[PDB]
Amino acid sequence: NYTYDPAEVQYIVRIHNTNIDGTKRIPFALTKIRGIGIRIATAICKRLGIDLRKRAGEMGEDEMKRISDAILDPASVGIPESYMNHQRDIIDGTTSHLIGTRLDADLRMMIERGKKNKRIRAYRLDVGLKVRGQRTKSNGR
Amino acid sequence: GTRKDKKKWGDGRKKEEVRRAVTVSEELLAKVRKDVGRASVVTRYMIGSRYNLNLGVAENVLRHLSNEGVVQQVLGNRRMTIYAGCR
Amino acid sequence: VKSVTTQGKKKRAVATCVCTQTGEFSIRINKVPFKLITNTLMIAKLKEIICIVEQANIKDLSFDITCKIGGDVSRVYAVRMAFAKAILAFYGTYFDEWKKQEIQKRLLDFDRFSLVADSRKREPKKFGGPGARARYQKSYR
Amino acid sequence: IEGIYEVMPEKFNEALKSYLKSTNEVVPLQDHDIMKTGEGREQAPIEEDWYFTRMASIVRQISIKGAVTSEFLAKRYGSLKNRGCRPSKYVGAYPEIGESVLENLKNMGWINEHPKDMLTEKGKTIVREIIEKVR
Amino acid sequence: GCVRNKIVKRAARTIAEKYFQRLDSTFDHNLLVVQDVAVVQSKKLKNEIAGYLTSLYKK
Amino acid sequence: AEINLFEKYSYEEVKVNNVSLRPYINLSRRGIVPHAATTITKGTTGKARIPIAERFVCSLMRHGRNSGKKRLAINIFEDACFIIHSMTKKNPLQVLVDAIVNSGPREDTARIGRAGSMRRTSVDVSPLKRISIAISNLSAGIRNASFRNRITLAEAIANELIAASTNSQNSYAVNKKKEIERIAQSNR
Amino acid sequence: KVCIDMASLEEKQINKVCREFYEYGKTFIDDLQRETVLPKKVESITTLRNPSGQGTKKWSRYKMIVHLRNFYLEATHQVQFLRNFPHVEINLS
Amino acid sequence: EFFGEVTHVLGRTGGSGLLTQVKMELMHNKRTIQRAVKGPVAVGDIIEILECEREHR
RNA sequence: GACGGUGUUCUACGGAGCAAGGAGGGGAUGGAAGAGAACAGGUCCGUUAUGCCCUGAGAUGAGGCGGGCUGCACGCGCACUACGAUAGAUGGCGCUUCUGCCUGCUGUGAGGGAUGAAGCUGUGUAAGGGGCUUCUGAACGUGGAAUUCCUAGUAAUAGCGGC
Repeated sequence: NYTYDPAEVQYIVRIHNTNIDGTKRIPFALTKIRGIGIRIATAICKRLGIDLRKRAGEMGEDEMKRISDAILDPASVGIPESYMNHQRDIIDGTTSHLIGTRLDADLRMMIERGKKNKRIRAYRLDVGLKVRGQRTKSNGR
Repeated sequence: GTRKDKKKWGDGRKKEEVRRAVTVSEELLAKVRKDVGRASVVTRYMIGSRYNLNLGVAENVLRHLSNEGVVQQVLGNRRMTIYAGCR
Repeated sequence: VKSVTTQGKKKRAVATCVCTQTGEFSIRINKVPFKLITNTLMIAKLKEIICIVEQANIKDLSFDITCKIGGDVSRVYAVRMAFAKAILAFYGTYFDEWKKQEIQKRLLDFDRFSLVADSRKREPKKFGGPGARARYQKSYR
Repeated sequence: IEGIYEVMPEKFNEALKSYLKSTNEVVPLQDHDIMKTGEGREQAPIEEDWYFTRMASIVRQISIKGAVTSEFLAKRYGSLKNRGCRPSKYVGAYPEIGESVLENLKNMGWINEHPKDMLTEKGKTIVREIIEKVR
Repeated sequence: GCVRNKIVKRAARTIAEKYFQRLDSTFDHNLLVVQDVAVVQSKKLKNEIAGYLTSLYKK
Repeated sequence: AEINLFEKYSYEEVKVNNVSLRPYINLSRRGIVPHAATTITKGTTGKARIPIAERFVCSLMRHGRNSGKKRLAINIFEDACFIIHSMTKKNPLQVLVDAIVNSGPREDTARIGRAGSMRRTSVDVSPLKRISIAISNLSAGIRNASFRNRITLAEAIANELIAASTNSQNSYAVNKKKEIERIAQSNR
Repeated sequence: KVCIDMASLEEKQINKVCREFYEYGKTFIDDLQRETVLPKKVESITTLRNPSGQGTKKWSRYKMIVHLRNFYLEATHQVQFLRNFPHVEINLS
Repeated sequence: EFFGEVTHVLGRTGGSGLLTQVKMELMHNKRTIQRAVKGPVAVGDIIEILECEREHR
């Protein structure tokens, strides 16, 4: 193996406060973050220009500095608007892609804002009952 | 009137192995080349166990030292490939 | 022009073989020559008939076979029969017919159903169960 | 045409795939590096230049049948959809991929209009050059 | 389950007693006779009256 | 124009050394692939008209996620017979008949009495039963060795035949026969 | 160009009308005493036998089979003894 | 080991019709002998043995 | 016009096994059918079928509008999808055919796909019920005593029609 595969790799990588595994390929390794699947992680690693066939452990600070910024806003690298998990917000009106620690804070505010107005879907979703049309008499115990 | 024997008395995922190597250093690549040339049948599974490396990497080692080395492919499917050494 | 035609059927597949006489051997299943065929069952079932009736008895024939309906394994057993019962219908009219009577004996010791048709038929379904024999699960309490 | 059944269909696709890239006249979709090619899929095509191997797939069989519509193309490039706790079903490709290849060929002046024969002499003469090269 | 009922046995004894010297020991001959003598409709019934007769004859 | 079962292996010089199993192992119906739809194999005496290489292939399409995959079992047999040939240098069709012989028992144990006279007797086994038990132990050691391991099914077939045709103590088929025979002579 | 068409539900009384018209048209302007016999048509329905929800559940399928023959004999003003049959559904175009 | 060819099928007497009594005929030195087998045996068959000293009846 | 008819091995002359020849072989296959009795079996919610009782204008009759039959600590019966390399992903070949075949990636929780979020849409008087796109990603490591269906083009696998 002259040049097919590397000679030494880093076993740990730190992006966005999560320890990526450094022995996997690039598009798969980014899926440890919360907000990145395999269908948007492989789009970012294609507009940037990263080689799809390269372990994440073998990367300089130049690449990990670029794609760690592309993940903040993917609309600047050039992905369409219909790919982000939070479009057209109900409080200001701007599209975005919440990621990591800003996911669980977003729905937790929904449940609280909906109890002041005494909604019904925000009382069932708070004590863990099924909110879409399912029938709760034999399943879900 | 009570689920008392439908509960499963089992265990905790009987112990696992260590992760396999994904890097190939030169001195061991020259050890694979030591005795892989006087063999009748060499597969990517026989290699990835003696040296404990990921079976996707174990074949690139064979593809590489098949170009100039002693091995040579004698048949290949999508689910197997065999390399017969040229003694 | 010297020509014949035959028919083969296996389950609900049907094939036809037009056998002319040019001076070279050849096969063409569905307009594809007998070198680019990818069905490895179509090549192993159709070249053990060319070994049970020797090659020399057919040096200057060119068969054209067709098969447009049915499963996959069934389709082979229909091409395989229109091709075998055309080496005989040719030796009946334009060749030594005592040479048609012995290779017809050599094909029948190999298998009776490379000249005749399998009569096994699919069974209907009865209510109270998902097939012909099986029934739905009973419950005792 | 005739003689298109004599050549191995996997070498014909590679023989005018590399030929198409060397003309610089084809323009791919609005974006083809980001999309998956149908509704019953999960991930994007592993290759990088599927759009040229996919166009020469349509040009082989525009010359077998002689006329292709934008509903037979969707119906021919489908997949099996994984529906969860149900059994799976068959769905076709996106209707948008099939028509964008029927206009790249038109602007390059290959397919004329005809519902019973879609190829011009400049198309029949070009296809006949790839048959005789990969015997 | 190859037993012959009474209407098909009881008939073959009436035939073997009246037209007896018209019958010999092959199936294709005795079937030609029961088409001449008897008047039934089902082609399965003559086939069994004729097949029971050829066993009676060589007995 | 002779027929070799994959265009490489001949059916003569495949002599079955035994004398009681000889009229029951069918090396007579040749073919260049173990696939033959027929009707002459139905019946109380049609169990001896199945080719021997077809009895062993149809043992592998089991556990109904694999029901009716016979072409995929035929593909996996082309490759196992390549490893058996280039590794041991002998006929791969003749080392499968030596495994069936060295893996079928010759005596078992039955019950007679009723709950106070339950008595482990000893019986012998006719030939046709001695082959249904050999084929079923060879294939059940091949299915275990491949379930959750990284080994391929065609290499799990090769190791199991080159070890049963020599009585090597590494075979699941032969160790499982020697308990049957040892036990079946202690109840006597 | 005469064209007689037949159709009915029972067949033991459609063969009579296609044989009684065999001889009363033999010695006339037309000839070729024959009648084509098309393949029949079928309509099926499947239902439950039980008039409530008790017992074993048992099904039964009904059929409406329809035979039909054809006639083609060009003549000129040669009938009303065809309209005197109880079940066959005569048609004369 | 020894051998023998079945020449008479006495009957099927097992717990649930499993075994089948039979009358073998050893071949290295001719001797009729009774014996119980387990598989689907016919007449003319030749079975093996590994000791010929029991008759079972 | 296929009859255990012909040969063969046993028979109580009732018949049974195994062979050949044959498009078809042992009730030719699968269904449909099915005397006379019984049960206090089910149905008055199927019927302008029906005895008796009950109800009668703020009607136990006829319409119109909203709600419910879909509520959820828990016990049970039939099913669908899984626990992976005999595999998953992506492409090619077959077309008015098919539920298959070949295949660069994955060497193991890239197996599994419940639950919930944001945005787009169809039917209809009325829908967070029905579809689609990005994200979230459970339990599950082949299952205790018991127990169901099955003898050949069948069991089991993968599907398409109709009601």
